[PDB]
Amino acid sequence: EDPPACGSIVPRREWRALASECRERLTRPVRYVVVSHTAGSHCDTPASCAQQAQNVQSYHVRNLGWCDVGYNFLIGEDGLVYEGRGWNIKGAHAGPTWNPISIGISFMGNYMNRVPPPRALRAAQNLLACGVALGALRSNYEVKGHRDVQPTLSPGDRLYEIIQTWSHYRA
Amino acid sequence: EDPPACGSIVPRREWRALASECRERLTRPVRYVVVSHTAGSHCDTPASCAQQAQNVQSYHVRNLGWCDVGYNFLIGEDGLVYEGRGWNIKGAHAGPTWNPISIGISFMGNYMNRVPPPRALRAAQNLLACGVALGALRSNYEVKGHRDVQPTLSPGDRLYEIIQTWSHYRA
Amino acid sequence: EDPPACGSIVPRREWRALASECRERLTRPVRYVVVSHTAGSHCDTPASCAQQAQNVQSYHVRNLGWCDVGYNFLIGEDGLVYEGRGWNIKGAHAGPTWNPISIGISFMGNYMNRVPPPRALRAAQNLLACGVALGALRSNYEVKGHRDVQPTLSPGDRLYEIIQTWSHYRA
Amino acid sequence: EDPPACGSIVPRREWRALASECRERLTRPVRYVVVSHTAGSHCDTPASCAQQAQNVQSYHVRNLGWCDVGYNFLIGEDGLVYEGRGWNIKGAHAGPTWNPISIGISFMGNYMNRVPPPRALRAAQNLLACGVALGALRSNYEVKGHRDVQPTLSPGDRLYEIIQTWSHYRA
Repeated sequence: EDPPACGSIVPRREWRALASECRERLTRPVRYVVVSHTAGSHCDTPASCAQQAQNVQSYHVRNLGWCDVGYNFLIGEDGLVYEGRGWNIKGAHAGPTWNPISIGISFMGNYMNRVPPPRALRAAQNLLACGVALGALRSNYEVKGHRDVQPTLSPGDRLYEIIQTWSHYRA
Repeated sequence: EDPPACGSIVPRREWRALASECRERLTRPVRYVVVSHTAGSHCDTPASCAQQAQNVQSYHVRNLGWCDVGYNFLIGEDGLVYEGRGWNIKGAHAGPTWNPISIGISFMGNYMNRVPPPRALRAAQNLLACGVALGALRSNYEVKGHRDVQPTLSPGDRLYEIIQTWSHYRA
Repeated sequence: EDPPACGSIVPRREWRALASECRERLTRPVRYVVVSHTAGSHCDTPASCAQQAQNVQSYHVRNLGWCDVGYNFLIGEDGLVYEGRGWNIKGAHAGPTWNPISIGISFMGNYMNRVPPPRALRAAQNLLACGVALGALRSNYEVKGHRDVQPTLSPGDRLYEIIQTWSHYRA
Repeated sequence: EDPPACGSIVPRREWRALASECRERLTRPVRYVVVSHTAGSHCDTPASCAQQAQNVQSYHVRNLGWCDVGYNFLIGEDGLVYEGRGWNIKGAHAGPTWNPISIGISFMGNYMNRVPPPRALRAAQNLLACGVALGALRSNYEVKGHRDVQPTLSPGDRLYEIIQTWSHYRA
């Protein structure tokens, strides 16, 4: 089996992440990717973004009692991918119907009136292409916006427009 | 346009780079990758690193006279790769013996008494692997240290020690 | 609110199918029905027709990597109806435009030089009445030929001839 | 060596095509090429083919109400390449997933039990060289059978067996 030095993700340890108690796997290859946002403080530095991730995982563990941060991955306006649950474990990011079959990634911000910087869309887009290459994702994987699978605004109105334009995007 | 660009590289125009005037082309697949260190000021933020890449090109274009920034790629401590001359255009980073057979990648800063963060060591690593997929780099690519090819202290005592522990590092 | 009862359909489990990974839904009542043929070999027994169904689903999920068999239902020469993606989940049988607004039933076999046996027709025709009886289909639904909506020989010459004589068919 | 380097193609005006109303463009260099086969009747005189290609266009534009013939290029047995949607306009020949990332070439006629003549095959392979040479095709582009991305017999058993021998074919 083949494993291609792919991507650059800030590992848990690095953004100071807690230990995951999360133990439910996803069958490879996941067919869906659901893009969302934290609707909270946005960070533009590697340091402040590490903090932002820590803040999201915290609010998810200490307050929602989830086994870990909800998302499989997080994306910084700093232009970095943040390791959340990962490619192999189940996320708690979008309904029991969708969590067992999708990869949830969410830009750390509020994109109702703002747009994620170009560097962050590249992070995301690559993080994804990786997954395919790594075989975690199907090559014909489908990208959906949070609001396409739950009654919400996530991934924010502006980011949502942006992801419509993606080739792997399915309504 | 697809997705972006493996290695999530920051395009020239994104760091407000003056257009290159370079024409000499590299004969891919390239064999060498010469790691250096700008020798100048170090930045730790996307914004502060675009200003730094823009600064180096300056010295290379306005002052030294070259058609563009020396190195093919610059790596920021912001953990983001900045595209200089890219994968095809010959570099002006490691002399006339080496410039036509290697990718010159420079770390933004003086790595004599400190070392670049993992986030950049990561970014760099990816870049090379992304280079292989692109076919610009022959996968049995050897990685040399600036000081290994031309009398100089670059890429810094403490950076240089790291480079040697790289699987593809040779001398 | 009735109950008709007209589901003389072989359930996925009976023809032992892989689980559908498809989740996209058709709004009911659906207005159009598109008849296609598998173009494949023909089966004339619940035992083979069950095999056939496994195989068709197999060609779509394994070699094409599709969420699940393309059709919503499949007619066999065994005179039975096999449940494809059913009445509610949108199929992948007639392209981007008709898929979201039509049920696609498909005959298992190749009708360029054959007509499906009377019972295959009966199974089909009644299947629709059934779909109108539950309200899946609109009481005044229009029937198209696979080749009528997209370039193909489907549903085969002889069978095409027949469905044009059909009541609900439309130019 | 020298741009055109290639292409002996019958333009539209020549075979009297209708004006293309299509606008959705393709991104070069294109990575994939899907090989199809009209499956209708075959030709073999610049006159019978110029006629042939037109019937086909008519059909896709009239009966299915499209912008312009589905294919990008059609291959006659006269040994000529009839210009379809071209190298830059997205085709309508392989489903939502591959149309915007592939170029569709179709052999005029049905090749299930028969194979196109030496010349037919040269025109097409030549056409592909042409494509790479003009930068319309990624240099190490891949070739897919139609039945390899869509549920179909296209491009016939014999033609398929043949394209499965090519240097650019991928499972």
